[PDB]
Order: sequence, then C-alpha cells, then structure tokens
Amino acid sequence: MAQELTAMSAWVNQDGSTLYINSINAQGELTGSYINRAAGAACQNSPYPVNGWVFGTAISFSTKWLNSVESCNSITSWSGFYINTGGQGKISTLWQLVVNGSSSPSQILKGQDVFSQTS
Amino acid sequence: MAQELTAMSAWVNQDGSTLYINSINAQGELTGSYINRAAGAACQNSPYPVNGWVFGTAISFSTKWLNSVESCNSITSWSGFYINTGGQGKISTLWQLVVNGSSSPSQILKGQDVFSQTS
Repeated sequence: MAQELTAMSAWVNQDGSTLYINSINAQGELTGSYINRAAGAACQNSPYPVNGWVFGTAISFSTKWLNSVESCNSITSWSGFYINTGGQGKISTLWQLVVNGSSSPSQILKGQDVFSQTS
Repeated sequence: MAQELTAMSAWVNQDGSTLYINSINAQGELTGSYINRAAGAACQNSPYPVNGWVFGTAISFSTKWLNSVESCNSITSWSGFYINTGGQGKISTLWQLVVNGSSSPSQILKGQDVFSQTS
C-alpha cells in the first residue's frame, strides 16, 4: 500500500536509518524519533528526538544528536518533499549538519538523503 | 554582556528579519517566532512559528510560512553556529527553503544569513 505523508509513518534512507514520524498536529508541527544505522557512524541504533514541519508535501525535520546513550555534538536538519514514484511513497531531502563549536560556514556538512516508505 | 543562545533572545539578520527565541528547554528544544522583513518578499511583518534545537553553540531553527494572515506555501530551515565577535553575539547560518509541491531537490532554494543580537 502506497504510504502518504501522515502522522505515524516511517521512512528509511539509503544508510538504513529510519525517521519515525509520531505526530503531525493541526498546524503541521511534527514530532518523531530518528534511528541512525549508517555503517561506521557514531550515534547508531538508539532513538534521537525529531521536530519539524509539514506543509502539504513539503517537510522539514531536525534532530539534535544527544540522547541518553550517546552524543555526536551536532544537529542535522533536513528539507525536502514527499513524492510517489514507482507506486511507493518517498521523502527526497537535502540536509545540513552543524557541529557544536564551529567557527566557519565551510564546516557545515551538506548532503542528500532519500527516505522510502517502510513498515 | 554579549547575548548568548538563551530563551528570550532575539536576533536580526542582514535583511532586517528577526528570530524571536521564546523557550529553550532542558534538552535544548527551541520554540519561537519569526518576522520576515526582506525587501520585496511575501509573508512580511507577521509572526511565523519556529521550532528547532540548540546544542552548545550549534543551532537549527525552522519556520513554516503559514499563519492566520498569509501563506507562502513553503518551509525554511536554518543551520548555524553562534559566535561572539567584539562582544556582539551572532548566529551564522545557511538556510534551505522548500516549496510545497516540489518534485526535485534542485528546486530547494539556498542562502546565507547572519543574525546578530538585538533588543
């Protein structure tokens, strides 16, 4: 079943990391959790809180990499959009990572992730 | 004393737009408002909702461009870091803007803003 952009939806990226969207309130404010599974990365396998916004098919979400088990001294923010291609829902995003203690915008890391529907 | 990343701190960028940080809770989760004053832009002069995170000197914040007076059908996300120059606090950021209904990450707009302390 094609998954739409809703509360209680999960999405897995090319690293195997999952965004678990928990609530989307009447204003479109988002809560959820993120589990990182990128091979060799720190802060894997434990849930990090997420907040953000949904506006139709546009979405932003952000996670601070500090939880009860591990810190990675940074914050990731994703901007992107929902699309249905090949009969499956996905969230295509660009992201920025800012590290605590930075002194230059050149230190902000940039990339892109695509998150496919998952159960 | 230079303003730090605290609850009830305000920051104005090069276009005259202001981030009004309301709360920063014990986990560093942020709430606030944003007023856009960029010349020639839509969604000026009214408050938009903000959420995000603070981690030491790292900060992310994001606003959905919908309120009770005007929609701009999009979401902006800023990623940045705090610096203290000459006793002025400021936040150096890179931002991404995603529009509802987008179909390619090439449609996400990007720029650079520095938000400096204001009273």
